[PDB]
Parts: sequence; C-alpha cells; structure tokens
Amino acid sequence: MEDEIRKAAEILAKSKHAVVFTGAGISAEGLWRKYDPEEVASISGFKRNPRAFWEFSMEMKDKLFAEPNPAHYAIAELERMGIVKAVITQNIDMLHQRAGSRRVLELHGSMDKLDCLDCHETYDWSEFVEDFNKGEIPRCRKCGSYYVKPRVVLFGEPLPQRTLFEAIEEAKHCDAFMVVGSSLVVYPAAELPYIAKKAGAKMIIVNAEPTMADPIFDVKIIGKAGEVLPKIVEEVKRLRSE
Amino acid sequence: RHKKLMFKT
Ligand SMILES: [Zn+2]
Repeated sequence: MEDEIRKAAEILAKSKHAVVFTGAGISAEGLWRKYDPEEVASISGFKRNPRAFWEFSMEMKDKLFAEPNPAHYAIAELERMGIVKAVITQNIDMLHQRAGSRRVLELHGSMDKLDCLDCHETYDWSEFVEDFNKGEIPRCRKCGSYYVKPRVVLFGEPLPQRTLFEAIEEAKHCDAFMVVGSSLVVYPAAELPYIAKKAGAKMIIVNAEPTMADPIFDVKIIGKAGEVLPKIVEEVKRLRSE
Repeated sequence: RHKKLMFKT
C-alpha cells in the first residue's frame, strides 16, 4: 500500500473538491450472528418486535459507545486543510462530527433523536442512554409504548430525501471521491461512488476487503482505515509544504 | 421512495 497510499495522497493533494464516503468498516471490528440486522433492524421487524431491535443495539453497545479513531481525525484534518469538502456516511454514531468534521451528510440518520411511534412523543438520545446502559429497554415515558424508534434508517425504510439530494450533488460535483470502510453492499448508498465515477471524479477506496465495485477505482487499498488514513494525510501534508 | 436494502453480488 506504500505506492497506493502515495498515489492516493497525490490525487487528494491536487483535487479541488474531494468527498469522503464511509461505512461500518471505518472502525476495525455460533458462526452466524444471533441478531440478524436485516431482520431485527428492519422496519417490519421493529413494528412487530421493537424489543428485539433494542436487545440487538445493546449487544452492539461497544460500537454504539465507540469514540473517534484515527481515521475520523484524519478525515477531519483533510477538511480543515480544505481538501475534503464533504463526508457522506452510512454511519449513525456521529463520530465524524465528534472528531471535528463539519459537513457530514448522514444518509441513514443518527441515534441523536427518537420518536414514540404510538403517541408521537419525540426524545433526545440523552434521555434513554442511561437506561440503555444498564440493560433497560427504552420505553415511552408518556404512553408506555415499546415502539420508541430512533431516527435512523432501518432496512426497508426510505432514506431522508434532504440528505440524499445533497449527497448526490456532492458526488455529481466532486473531483475526487474516496470510499473508506464500506463494503458497498448497502443501497442506495452504494450507488454514490458510481455517480461520482460517472462524473469523472478520481476514485479511491480503502477497505479491509475487496468489493464488487473495485474495478472502477483508480487507486485501491486493502487495510484498516484507522491505520491507512493517517498515513495518507501525512503524505498529503508533505505535498502542501514548502 | 428509496428504501434501504442490502445486496451482495
Ligand atoms: Zn408514546
């Protein structure tokens, strides 16, 4: 990746409007999973078994309570340098903002806000996180319903149109598009790199494993984001020195 | 109208 990292840094260095696209892989992490996200984290599943969704979240607490890693800081640095103008993410933990990124387009929402499906009461995550931490499943303090849904896009749910539009435009007008930690198997998000490819942007991908979209990237890197990204950023700094 | 789905080739 020595050569690739250098090449990736060279593209970003010259770009005028780079966009980053991140997935679950940005964070390094029986055989089959006890909780199948396509079921417990699907809208049909939630409208039928809300508690299953929360039990699943609790099992993923370490990831939900994870803090920014070097990849998030590297990405925030690239924006600060004016090289990265937008970060499109499928993630819902707000780690990009928590790391310093400003223009973050959350394709799938975030845990920040929640609504009771039955009485429509809205809540802030801060109102349930302490219960959630001790294994208590959030329940509406108004009507007692277990249908307390966070404003995150579940499988089978339409993505927020406002965010989707801006993400599409960023892809349509960027001159460099870098995928970080995304296996690109979640749609419609997975279509954004292709829109950028169609736009003529230079393509870069950093992922632990190869993807079916790999063929369209100008530079491909296999590895952990948290280890790869800072390396790139450091090579970008040198390209912007005296 | 774009619903979230997962698909692997
Ligand atoms: Zn309620």
